[PDB]
Amino acid sequence: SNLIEVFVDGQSVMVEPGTTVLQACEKVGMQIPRFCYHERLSVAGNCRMCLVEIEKAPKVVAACAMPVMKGWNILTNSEKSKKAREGVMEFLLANHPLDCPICDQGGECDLQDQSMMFGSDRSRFLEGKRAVEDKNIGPLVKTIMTRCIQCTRCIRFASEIAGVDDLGTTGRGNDMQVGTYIEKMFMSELSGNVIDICPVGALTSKPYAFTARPWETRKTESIDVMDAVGSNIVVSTRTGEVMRILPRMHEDINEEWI
Amino acid sequence: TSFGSLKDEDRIFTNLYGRHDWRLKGALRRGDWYKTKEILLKGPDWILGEMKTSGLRGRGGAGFPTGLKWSFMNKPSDGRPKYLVVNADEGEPGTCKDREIMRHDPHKLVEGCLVGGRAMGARAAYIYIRGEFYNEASNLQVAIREAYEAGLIGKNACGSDYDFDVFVVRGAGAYICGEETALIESIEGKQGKPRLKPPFPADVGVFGCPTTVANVETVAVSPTICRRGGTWFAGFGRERNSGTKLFNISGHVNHPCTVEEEMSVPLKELIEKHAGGVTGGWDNLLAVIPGGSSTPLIPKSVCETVLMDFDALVQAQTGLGTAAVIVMDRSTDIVKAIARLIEFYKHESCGQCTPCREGVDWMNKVMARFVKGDARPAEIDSLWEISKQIEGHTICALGDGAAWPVQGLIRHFRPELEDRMQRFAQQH
Amino acid sequence: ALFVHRDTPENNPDTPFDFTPENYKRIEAIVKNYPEGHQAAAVLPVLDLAQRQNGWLPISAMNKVAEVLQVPPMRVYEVATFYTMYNRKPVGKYHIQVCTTTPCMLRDSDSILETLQRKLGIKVGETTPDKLFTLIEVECLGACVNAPMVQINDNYYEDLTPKDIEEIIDELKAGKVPKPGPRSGRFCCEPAGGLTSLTEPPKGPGFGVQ
Amino acid sequence: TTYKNLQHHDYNTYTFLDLNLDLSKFRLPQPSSGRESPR
Amino acid sequence: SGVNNTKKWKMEFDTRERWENPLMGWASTADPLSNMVLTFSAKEDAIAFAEKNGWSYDVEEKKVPKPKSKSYGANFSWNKRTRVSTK
Ligand SMILES: Cc1cc2nc3c(=O)[nH]c(=O)nc-3n(C[C@H](O)[C@H](O)[C@H](O)COP(=O)(O)O)c2cc1C
Ligand code: SF4
Ligand code: SF4
Ligand code: SF4
Ligand code: FES
Ligand code: FES
Repeated sequence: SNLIEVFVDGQSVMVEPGTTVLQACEKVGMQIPRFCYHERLSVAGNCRMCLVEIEKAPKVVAACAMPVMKGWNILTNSEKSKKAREGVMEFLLANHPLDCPICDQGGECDLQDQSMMFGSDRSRFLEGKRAVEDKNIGPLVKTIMTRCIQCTRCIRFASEIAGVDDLGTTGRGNDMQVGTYIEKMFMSELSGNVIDICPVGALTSKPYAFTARPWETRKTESIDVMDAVGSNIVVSTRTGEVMRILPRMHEDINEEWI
Repeated sequence: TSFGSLKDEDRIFTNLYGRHDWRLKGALRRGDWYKTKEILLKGPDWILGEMKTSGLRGRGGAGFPTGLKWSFMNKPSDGRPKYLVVNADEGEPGTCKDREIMRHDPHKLVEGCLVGGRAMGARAAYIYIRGEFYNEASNLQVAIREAYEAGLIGKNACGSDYDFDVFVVRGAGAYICGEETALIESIEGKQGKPRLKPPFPADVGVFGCPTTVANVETVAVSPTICRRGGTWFAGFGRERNSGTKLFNISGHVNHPCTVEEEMSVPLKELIEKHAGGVTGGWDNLLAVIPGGSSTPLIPKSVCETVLMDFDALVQAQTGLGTAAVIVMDRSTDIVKAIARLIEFYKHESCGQCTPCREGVDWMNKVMARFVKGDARPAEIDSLWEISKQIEGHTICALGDGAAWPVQGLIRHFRPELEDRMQRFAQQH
Repeated sequence: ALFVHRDTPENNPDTPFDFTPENYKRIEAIVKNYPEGHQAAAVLPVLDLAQRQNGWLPISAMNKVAEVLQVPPMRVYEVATFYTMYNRKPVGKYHIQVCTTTPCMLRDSDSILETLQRKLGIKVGETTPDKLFTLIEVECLGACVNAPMVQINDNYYEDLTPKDIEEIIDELKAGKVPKPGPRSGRFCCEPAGGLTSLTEPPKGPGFGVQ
Repeated sequence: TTYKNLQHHDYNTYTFLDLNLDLSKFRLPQPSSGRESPR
Repeated sequence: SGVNNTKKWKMEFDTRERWENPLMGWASTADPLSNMVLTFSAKEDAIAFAEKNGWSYDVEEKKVPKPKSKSYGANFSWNKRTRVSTK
C-alpha cells in the first residue's frame, strides 16, 4: 500500500514514501547521531553528523534530509560512517572552549556523549582557537556564544513556533556567529525552550546558573497549574529543594514545549 | 587523430577582443539571430537531440552532459512557471572569459537564453552576474533593451507565439554564489547558502519552481551548435571531450591572454602557439594549475606529454575545470602561492557545513606555518587526512576544491616542505 | 571586521535616511521584476541602491529597506553582513581594492600595494584624513589574465605598474577622472604584441547553416 | 582595425537601474502565488 | 536527544519528608526506600513483582512519539507557508 521495502544492516522495513534514512533507522530501533535535527523543526544539513553509508554508493548521504529510495541498504556501524563521525567531531571540537567544568550543560551535553561514543579520544589540533563576543538578549537566557556549534535550532524554533524572526546568522566563515545584529531582547511567552533545544551550553538559564549538576537531581513527573492546559512537566529536586522545571513530551498537549 | 590549430571560421566567439562591434548591427553582420525563428519552431526535442549528439559538456565547474541536464526539465506543468538561470558569476581565480563574452557578445547570450528557454518550455531567463561587473552588465542590459525594442524578445519572441522575459540580476561580492543553489537563494533574497540535493532545481529550484542552471559559455554556444548541426562541434575532440573551449592563460607567461582553441590541445602547444610562451623558457617552469585554482596542480614532467581535456586530465588528477591555466616557474614559493589560495577559500566559505567551516581555517593556519617551516613532517599526513575528511562530507563542492590543491601540493612537492622544516629547525 | 552593532551618534535608527522619489520609482520597477509574492528578492538591489544614494549602509537604511519590502530587518542584516560589497563603515571617495590572489600576487600586485600605501601615507584597512581614498586587499575579480589590477569605485585599471598607478592616483587627487582599461599598451585582453588569431575576417549573416 | 568597446567609459552609477526602469514597461505580467507573502 | 533511557520500565516509590540537619544543614530522612529504583523489561513483570510484594501501584503508559512527515523541499515552496526565511 504505497509502502517501500528498505534494509537497515540487512533487516527489512516497511516505510512510507518521503521517509528518511534516520526515520527508518528509528523504526528499526537504531538511532543516528544528531546536532542540527529535531522532529518539530525544519530540516537543515549543517552539522554533517548524521552521515551514513549506502551499499553500492561512494558518497555518504545525510540521513536527516535524504528520503529513502526502494532497495537501499544502510550501513550504520560501517568504517565509512564511523570515519565521517570521527572527522565531524574533530572539526566540532577544534574551536570549542574547554568550559565543561563551568558549563551548566555539563552532564547533559549531547556533544560530550557523542564525542565519547562516536568520536575519537585525542586532538590533532595544535593551533589557536577563536573567541566570540557574548550577547545579552534577556534576563532569562544567558549567552556564551563561543560555544555555539551553528546548528540553527534557535533560529528555526523562533521563526517557526514563536513567530519572531529576530535571530539569525550575521557573517560568513568561521568568523560567522549567531544572534541579533543589535542589542535586542528576546522576551516571548516561549523564550526559554531555546535553552532545552540548544544542544550545548551556549544558551543557558540565568536562574539555574551554577546551582546544581544533572547527576544530583531527583526527577519527578507532574503537571502545570499556571494555566488550564495541563502541560506535562518534570520537577528536578536536590536535597529536598526545587531547582528547576523541565517539559515532558506529551504529543497531544504540549509536545516538548512549556 | 591530432588536435589543435583551430581556424577563425570554426571559432564561435568572435569579437573576443572587441575589434569589431558588440551591438545589434555587428551581431547581425556576424551571424547572430539568423534562423532563430525556425530553430524555435522545430521544437524542443529537436534541440535536446542536437545537444546530446553534440557531445557537449558543461563549461562551468565539472563538465556534465548538457543534453541530459536540460532534458531533466522537459516535462509538463504542475501549475508553476519554469525558469532558466545563467550563472555569469565568474569568481574562480584565473578565469576572465565570461567577462569578455558578456561585454563583447551579449546578443549571443540573449539568443542562447531564448533557445534554452524554448528547449525547456520556460518563461524567463535570469542572468546572475557578479556585482563587480558593473559596466559589463550595463552593456548586457543595453543589448537586452535593443532586443526588446527590435522584437526579438518579449511577447512574440521572433515570429512565434512564445513569450519570454530576460532579466538581469547582480550579486554583492561572493564566490560561493556560483553554486547552483546558492545563486538561487541569493536571487530569492536569502544569503548565498547552498541547499542539500535532493531536491534538484529541475523540481524545486528558484522560488520553488523548476529552474535550469547553465553557464554563459554553454548557453551562448547552444545556438551555433543548433544551426550548425551538432556534428560540427562533435568533430573537434575525443569521443566525449568534443568541442571548442576558452582557455585563460596567466601566471609566469610572457604574453598572458584569453584564447579559443580545439579541445584536447596539448598544454605545451597552448602555451607556445599562443600566450607568448612561458617566461624564462620551457625549463624554468615548475608546475601548472590547469583548470582553475580549485583544481590541483601538475608538474612539468606531466605538463609535457599531456593533452587538455576532462579525460586525460582526470588521469593526471587535475580536472579541466574552467580552463584557467596558471603557470609558475622556479622563482616561486609554491607553498605561499597555494597558501594564499587556501586563504581565498577560508574567506569565501559561507559557514554552515561543519567540515568546511571549521577545517578550511585550520588548513590555512597549518599552511601558513608550513611556509616558514614551523612544523614537523608528521603534520603532512595529518593535513592529508584532514583534507580527505573535508572532501566528501560537505554540502557543496567548495570543500572539495579547497582540499584537492593541498593533496596535489603534498603529493608533488613534499621534499620542499621537508627542507623548509629542516631549515627552520636549524635556524630555530 | 565586526558583525555586531553598537549604536553611536553616527549610526542609529534616528540617523536620517529616506528614499528619493526617482529611486522610489526605480524600486517599484525592480519589484515588478519578481513574481507577485516572492518580492523579498529585491533586497540585494535595494541595498545596492541605498549604498549608491549614500556610499555606506546605516542601520537606518536597513530598517527603511525592511519597512519598504515588509521583510524583517534581521533578514537584511544577514545579507548586509554576508556580502562584502556592502559598506557598513563609511567609505572614502575612492575605494581602491587590490587583488592579492595567487595570479596577481606572482605578477607582483604586492609591489603596487606597497607603492600605494607609501604614496597615500596610510596602510591597508584605514582611510585618509581628508576622506578621499580607502585601501583594501581583495580576492580575484575577473581580470586574472591582465592580473595586476585594481577597482576604485566601479571601474577597472589593469596591467598597471608603480609609475602607472602613481599617475592614476595623481589624476584622481586632482579634480580629474581617468579612463578605465589596461594601461600597458594592450587593449582588453589580447596577447601582448598583437593577435594569435582573428587575423581573418568573419562570415556574413549566413554561414554553416543546415 | 581598432578598439570599439568605448561606451562604458561614460556610464554612471544609476545607469543599470535607469535601464531596468526603462524596460519595466516592456516586461510581461509576472505570475502569482495567490498570496501577498508567506507571512 | 538520546532515547537509550526510555527503553526499560522503572518502579519507584512515593517521596517523604527530607528535612535539614541543624548541625551541618545536610538532608536527613527516615524513609529507607527513597533511593529504591527497580528496572524491568515489561509492565507485566513490574506489576507482578509489585503484587507479589504487596504494594499499591499506579501505572503509566509508554508515551511513544508520533511518526512525522519531513520534507526538506517544503522549505522552498512556491505557494505554501512552510517556506523558510533563513537557510
Ligand atoms: C565554489 C563554487 C564555485 C562555482 N563557480 C561557478 C562559476 O563561476 N561558473 C559556473 O558556470 N559554475 C560554477 N560552479 C558550478 C555550477 O553549478 C556549474 O558550473 C553550473 O551549474 C553548470 O552549468 P552548465 O550547464 O553551463 O555546465 C561553482 C561551484 C562551486 C561549488
Ligand atoms: S557544550 Fe559545555 S559541556 Fe558540552 S563540550 Fe561544550 S563546554 Fe563542554
Ligand atoms: S545558539 Fe545553540 S541552538 Fe542556536 S545555533 Fe548555536 S548551538 Fe544551535
Ligand atoms: S561546503 Fe562550505 S561553502 Fe559549501 S555550503 Fe558548506 S559551508 Fe558553505
Ligand atoms: S542531523 Fe543531518 S546534517 Fe545535522
Ligand atoms: S587573481 Fe587577481 S583578478 Fe583574478
